[PDB]
Amino acid sequence: SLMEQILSNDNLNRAYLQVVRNKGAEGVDGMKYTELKEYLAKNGEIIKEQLRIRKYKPQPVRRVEIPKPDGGVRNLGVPTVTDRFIQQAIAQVLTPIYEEQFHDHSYGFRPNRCAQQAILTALDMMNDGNDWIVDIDLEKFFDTVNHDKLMTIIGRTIKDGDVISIVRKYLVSGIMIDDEYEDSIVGTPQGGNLSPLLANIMLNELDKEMEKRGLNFVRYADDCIIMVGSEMSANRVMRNISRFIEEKLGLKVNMTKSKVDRPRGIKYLGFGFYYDTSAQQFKAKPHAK
Amino acid sequence: MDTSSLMEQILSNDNLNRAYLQVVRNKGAEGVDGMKYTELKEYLAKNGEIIKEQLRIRKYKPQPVRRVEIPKPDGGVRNLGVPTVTDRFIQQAIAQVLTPIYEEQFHDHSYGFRPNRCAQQAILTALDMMNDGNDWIVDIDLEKFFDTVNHDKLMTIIGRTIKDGDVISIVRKYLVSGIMIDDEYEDSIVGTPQGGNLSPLLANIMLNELDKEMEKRGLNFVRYADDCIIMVGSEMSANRVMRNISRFIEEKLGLKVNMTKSKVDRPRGIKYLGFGFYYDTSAQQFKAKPHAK
Ligand SMILES: [K+]
Ligand SMILES: [K+]
Repeated sequence: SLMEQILSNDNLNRAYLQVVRNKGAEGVDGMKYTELKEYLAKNGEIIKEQLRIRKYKPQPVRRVEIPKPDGGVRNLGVPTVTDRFIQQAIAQVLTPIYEEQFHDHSYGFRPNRCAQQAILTALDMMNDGNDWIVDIDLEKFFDTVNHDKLMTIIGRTIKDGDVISIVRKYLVSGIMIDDEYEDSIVGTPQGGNLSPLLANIMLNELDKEMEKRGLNFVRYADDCIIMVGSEMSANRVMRNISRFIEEKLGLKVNMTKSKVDRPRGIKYLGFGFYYDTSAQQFKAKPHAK
Repeated sequence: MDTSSLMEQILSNDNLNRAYLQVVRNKGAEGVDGMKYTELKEYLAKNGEIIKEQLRIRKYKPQPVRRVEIPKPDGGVRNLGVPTVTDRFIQQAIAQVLTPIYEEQFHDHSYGFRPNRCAQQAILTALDMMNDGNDWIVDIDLEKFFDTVNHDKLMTIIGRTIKDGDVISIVRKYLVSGIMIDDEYEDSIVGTPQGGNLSPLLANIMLNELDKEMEKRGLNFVRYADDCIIMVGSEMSANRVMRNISRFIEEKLGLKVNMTKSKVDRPRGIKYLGFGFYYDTSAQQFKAKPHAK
């Protein structure tokens, strides 16, 4: 089934070209993206054999700390360029499968989708009267997700045990989500060939629960806002959805950072919101950083 | 639909109800007649059939747009041309029929004022081009489209597809009325533009001629309304593209290049759709983020 699709010459050549295009910092092995071509010419068949027999061992991600202007630090986990290549090859096959399942109001790390589309959808909801915002803050997905629960969800769709095996090994390696979009940055995420898709597979369960409740929401990776018509309803939604996230998905809601507010109080994907009194419409613009 | 008999599609109950709903959803400031968007429904109950019949015989008279000055969030003033709500309604009714026709003609690297497209998509496509080595940027600055477009040239282009003379007639009257493009995207703003039910589509119909020419020449570009950047691999090639494409825009489309603001530059010198570009030292890549305003 899927492993041979992932390892096909066609898919691997596409993954190689993408990873070279994406460049990026070296992982723990010190290998630069400019060395991948020659490395694969020598070792590509060995690597394919190891993957086929479940003996390929991903390298741990390299932890990189980047200063944020507000005095915080952004954490990045950089896979080796070989692992970015394999992750890309996996994602190229898994992405079309899951695109058929995903909700139209999920916008993070998906083909032809971006943060601005989430903003515009949320604005339309706000301007329809749903201007009480439920802003649920989750602890970092890959710091808190239970690997068994995630792999079980993935297993509902993906029956190839060889693919299951290697995806689990990448979770263990420390793959994570580059959150630079929170600073309004646009561009290729570092270390994100596969981890954002895996987060979306899990969080698609939240999308389905919110759709079952008839809620108006947008989501970008693990950052969701829900648009509601009244404070009382927003408080109920906050309580019910936070309970679902913790009990069903096994994720962790930071209740202190989560809040109900009006749009002026919301910071989302680098944007803030304001009421344009000429247009008589909420609009959005980059918030101060 | 039949492109020779579109006026009755524009005036159909279904199309007009949709246009009414969208104009009310867009809200907006009043035009020169002082009519609020909440007053449109009662006005159309009395005058809707009158307006339809006037349009059928080319006797409907658009009102001039209202010049409205509003603050920009970060300082300074934005000038808008606000049609009356009746004219926003008719403009929307026309655009609802013309948009699906032209969406099938448009280039995938045109992103301004189109359904499900946005500025960030143009930025992402441009970054991919820059990171593939095309980091000499041709930045042609055009004077405001509706201040400079030749009405006959624009109607000629539209008439290649739209054969309904009654639709041609009303679109031309809307040009004279002063419809324009809300430029708040230049300030990184996301939201409903004012006065833009029809004007941005008309600009895209014209500028689609430029897109086809650039594609014929194999150029890497993105465009958002009348703001286009072209990604080239060398300074020499950029200067050549600048010369050739500026000539095409002025000679074939009749638009106006601003000499002093057009330039060839590297990504760090480009301001586009509210974004600047920078070289991320860790990623060894160009990325974008909002520029200082
Ligand atoms: K949130
Ligand atoms: K330009």
